[PDB]
Amino acid sequence: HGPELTPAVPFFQPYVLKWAGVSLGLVAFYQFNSSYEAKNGHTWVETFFHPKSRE
Amino acid sequence: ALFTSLVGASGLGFATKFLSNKIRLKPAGYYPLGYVFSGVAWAGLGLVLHNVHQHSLEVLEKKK
Amino acid sequence: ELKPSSAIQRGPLNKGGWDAPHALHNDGAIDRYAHWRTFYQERFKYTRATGKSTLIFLVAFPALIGYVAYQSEGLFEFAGKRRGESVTTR
Amino acid sequence: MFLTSILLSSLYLFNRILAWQGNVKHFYLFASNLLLLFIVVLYINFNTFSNSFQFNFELFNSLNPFGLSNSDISNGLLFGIDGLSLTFILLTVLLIPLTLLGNWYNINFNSNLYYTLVLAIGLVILLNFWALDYISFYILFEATLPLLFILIHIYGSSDSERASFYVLMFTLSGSLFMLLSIVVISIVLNTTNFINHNLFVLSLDLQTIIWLGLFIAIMVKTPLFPIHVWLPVVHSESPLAGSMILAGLILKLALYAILRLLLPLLCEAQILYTPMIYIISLLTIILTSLATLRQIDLKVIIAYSSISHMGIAILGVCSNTSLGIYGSIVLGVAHGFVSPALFLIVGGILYDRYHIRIVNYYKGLTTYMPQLATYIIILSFANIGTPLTGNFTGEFLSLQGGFIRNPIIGGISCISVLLAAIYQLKLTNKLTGGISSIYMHRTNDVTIREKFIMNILIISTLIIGICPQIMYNLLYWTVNNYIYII
Ligand SMILES: CCCCCCCCCCCCCCCCCC(=O)OC[C@H](COP(=O)(O)OCCN)OC(=O)CCCCCCCCCCCCCCCCC
Repeated sequence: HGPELTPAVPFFQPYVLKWAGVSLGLVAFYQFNSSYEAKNGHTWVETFFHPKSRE
Repeated sequence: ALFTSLVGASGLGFATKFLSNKIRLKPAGYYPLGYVFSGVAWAGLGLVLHNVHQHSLEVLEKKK
Repeated sequence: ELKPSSAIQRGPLNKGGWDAPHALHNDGAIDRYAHWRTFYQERFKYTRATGKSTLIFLVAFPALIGYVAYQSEGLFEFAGKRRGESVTTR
Repeated sequence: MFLTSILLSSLYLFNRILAWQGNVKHFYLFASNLLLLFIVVLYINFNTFSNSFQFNFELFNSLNPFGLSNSDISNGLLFGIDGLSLTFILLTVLLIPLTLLGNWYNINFNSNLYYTLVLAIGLVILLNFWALDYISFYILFEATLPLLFILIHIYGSSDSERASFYVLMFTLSGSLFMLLSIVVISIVLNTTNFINHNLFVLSLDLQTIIWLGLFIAIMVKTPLFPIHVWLPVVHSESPLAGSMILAGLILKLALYAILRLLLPLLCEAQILYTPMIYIISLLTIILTSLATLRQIDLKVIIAYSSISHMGIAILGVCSNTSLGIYGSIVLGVAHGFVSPALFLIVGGILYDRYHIRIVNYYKGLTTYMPQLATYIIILSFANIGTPLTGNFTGEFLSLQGGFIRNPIIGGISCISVLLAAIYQLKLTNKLTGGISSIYMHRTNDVTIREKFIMNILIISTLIIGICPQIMYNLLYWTVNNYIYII
């Protein structure tokens, strides 16, 4: 009746931490930039965009 | 510009001394004054070819 | 009296590294099978079967695609459409 | 004086890392990785609102042979980008540290030679996409071939003599006719240039017979039907890096060159002569994707897979329609991801473990390598053209663009979804299933670097497959720059 247990395993293995950290960081970054519709009127990283004028 | 046209021909000279060391199975810096000799020689070739091109351009300018 | 010099001391060439143990038992039949299949072109000859395949796939099949592609060139114009309107151009 | 001082410092740093450290695997990685940090900052300052070429420089001008030049008379070698030219640079630069990584724990004999050759034939195909003359495009279109010859001949697996001769011979033999057609339009126009040649028309009798010299030159490079003799038998004996950089980068170059060279000055010579391109592209899709079925070798199958997708792609370019151009570009950027991952699977991992590439030894890969059989399946099902992978977006739009131009050839060419499923899934279920083989001792699991490569080449397909619009900001001028439907 015993399901014959296997050795103990941690939850937060390194790929859990790496993949979830980068995914949630990119989601938080997207919401952080979408929060500047009324605070500045344009996104934050658009301030780093400096191409030359077409003329 | 004259200066980069000297530095590039001097770099060709450093490449001549380097490759001539490496055919003789020597190390890279074997006779490290020989780099100065080859750099001055090939830079003088750059002087010559630079001045010939200058004078040729001026001859073309005088035809108008 | 013409010998390369006494001043050489030339030695053997190693590739260097670790002798990895054999993870594969090679099968002589499969090896000579594959060596026969990859170098198949050195022993290929023209027979009736070879000529039939070469007649179809090199000559007749590009000519059939050529007939279909150069005849039906600007016929169809299926962009909008209606009922009763011309579906082709010619 | 300043940029000379940077070079005199960097060559000294290179010298001292040569002196103390033995390999320059680390400094080649550092340099090829900094190329990303450079080209992404070039992407930031890229103005997308202009069709214009943004970053222009002439090398080897008369008044200044060793460096930059600002004169009113230009006979050097022009260089620049827009859009089109830039997506393939971004394809390139995020792949060359992966081939430079790809043979890390492998080489063991003259490693300094090998990584120099691999990095050099990557930098030459960067400057391929920077180039702007017909000659400056052409003088780096074959600066690859020497180093490719020597990278196949030394470091090739076995019977690498013949493969090295083929990668010189076939490419050169098709390339000399490109040289002919470049010479003819450099003595007619007196301009080698990628900026002005929209303006210059030619007689249809002239424009007719210089399109031949470029078309049977790209017939060799993207191997179409009287060619592709050489493609599988240069793959099957190549090393690992020179197979990834071949199939991910050298093939998409002629996809770029049919856009850059042919379509905007051969405008009237193509519409007479597209239904030869449809013949040749269809019977590479029908024929070369059908000879895949009977293949004993395992790298040769992924070679002919590359042929079949590049034959789909050039009936999207030659559509003279607006969806096919963008579809062929997204094919070129997604096949260059999914395909070198497959070469890491075939001659990358499995040839490092068992050193023989016959298919007949290889079954039952699941029972001792589960987390390789996953990379077999998701990467195969990415090659077939399951949606959400970026290969289907390209296959779909290119079959649609080739359906506009001639619908019967598009209806026949639509069968490629089937024909690309057949051999790939036949290979996948031979490798994945069955009892673990007799011939095969159990070797290691797929290691940290051969996962780090793979997940990059899988996420970079999935992002394009979920949003193909992440690069519409570049390409929306070049969707228009090549249409001649008046
Ligand atoms: C085989 C024969 C073929 C020809 C010989 C091979 C080429 C030799 C290398 C020369 C070409 C690249 C290096 C020099 C040009 C770029 C760097 C530079 O100094 O110019 C800046 C560049 C363009 O100049 P510009 O925008 O007008 O600003 C200058 C204002 N005075 O602004 C930019 O936009 C930067 C563009 C840089 C990207 C260049 C392509 C990246 C690949 C670099 C490969 C370099 C290989 C060097 C190998 C080193 C080995 C020791």
